[PDB]
Amino acid sequence: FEPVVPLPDKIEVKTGEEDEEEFFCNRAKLFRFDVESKEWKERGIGNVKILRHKTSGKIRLLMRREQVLKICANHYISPDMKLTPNAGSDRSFVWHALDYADELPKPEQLAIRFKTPEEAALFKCKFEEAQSILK
Amino acid sequence: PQVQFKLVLVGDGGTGKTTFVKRHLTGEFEKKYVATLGVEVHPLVFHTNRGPIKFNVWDTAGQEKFGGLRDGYYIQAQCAIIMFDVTSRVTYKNVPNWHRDLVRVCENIPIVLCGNKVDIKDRKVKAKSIVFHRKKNLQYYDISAKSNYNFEKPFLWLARKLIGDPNLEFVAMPALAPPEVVMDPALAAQYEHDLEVAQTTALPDEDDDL
Ligand SMILES: Nc1nc2c(ncn2[C@@H]2O[C@H](COP(=O)(O)OP(=O)(O)NP(=O)(O)O)[C@@H](O)[C@H]2O)c(=O)[nH]1
Ligand SMILES: [Mg+2]
Repeated sequence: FEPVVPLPDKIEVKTGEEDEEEFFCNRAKLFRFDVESKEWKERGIGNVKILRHKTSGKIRLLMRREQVLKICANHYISPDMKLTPNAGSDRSFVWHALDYADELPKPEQLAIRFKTPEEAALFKCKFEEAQSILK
Repeated sequence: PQVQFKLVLVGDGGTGKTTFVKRHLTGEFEKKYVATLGVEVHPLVFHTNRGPIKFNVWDTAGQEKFGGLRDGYYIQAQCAIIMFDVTSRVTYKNVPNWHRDLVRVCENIPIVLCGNKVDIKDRKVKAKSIVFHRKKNLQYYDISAKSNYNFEKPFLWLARKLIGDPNLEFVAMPALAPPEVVMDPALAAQYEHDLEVAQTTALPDEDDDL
């Protein structure tokens, strides 16, 4: 098969995290609430991270899907956010965020679940530690 | 300007074409059977070591009633995916028909054959039985829109043929800086209401995916 478009140049591959340091990194499953259908819809499975920029001090939550490595959550952590358990669960949390996963600002109700309650508790710990030093 | 490719997704009804597209689009897994009416065009963007590439996926309907519209769908098509279901022998039996009608209109476009639903134990179409890719020098992949098994390889193979780079790599999507938070009071109540409904609704069943 012959190419259809001209060969685009190679780019300098960057993750976008080079100037940030990880406060937290752990595998999780993400959900997004569809208020039209009133049902939770799987949003992505992979590593959720809490990242602090090394100069500005701004902290964000970032998550990537496995395999595709596409972004399923990207938003700055604000002091108004509150991680709330879902249905009396000790392994999952719900919160609201202005997400940028699709590179469009979308207000979303998100839920994140971890394999164990210890992982979930560490996430809440670091998520709220970040809320205390937000810049 | 940007790199765009028209991809036509074809196959018998119930093979999971739409579920496959939505899994890439949003990460959701639709369990319901909502047959496509005609065609729906969805853009899927992948990030490569040569920049982003967009597949305008024409998710066509497998129902026969739309057979007369397919030549119009296939106009200007640069690549295709032929989908069948490994739990339905008849869906594989029809693969030659989808390929015949495609190549009549398109002739020499890169085409990938996908056997979907390999997550289901009771597999009916064994790898031994699948010989049509060797017959028409197509690329084949076992896939599962549910477990995501190989579900990105069709786009990677097609992107390599269309770009002409056999070693094109799908790389991590650059994580651009997100918007700043204004914390405005007015819009808060609407989100608080939407958040209570979400908190009350239980999450999907715990799976062994994690
Ligand atoms: N177990 C399993 N089920 C799947 C998979 N992909 C799709 N399904 C299921 O198969 C059913 C039909 O999927 P759908 O995408 O609507 O099929 P389609 O090929 O688009 N049909 P149509 O041509 O009529 O539009 C849905 O219930 C969906 O959940 C898969 O990989 N595994
Ligand atoms: Mg469909």
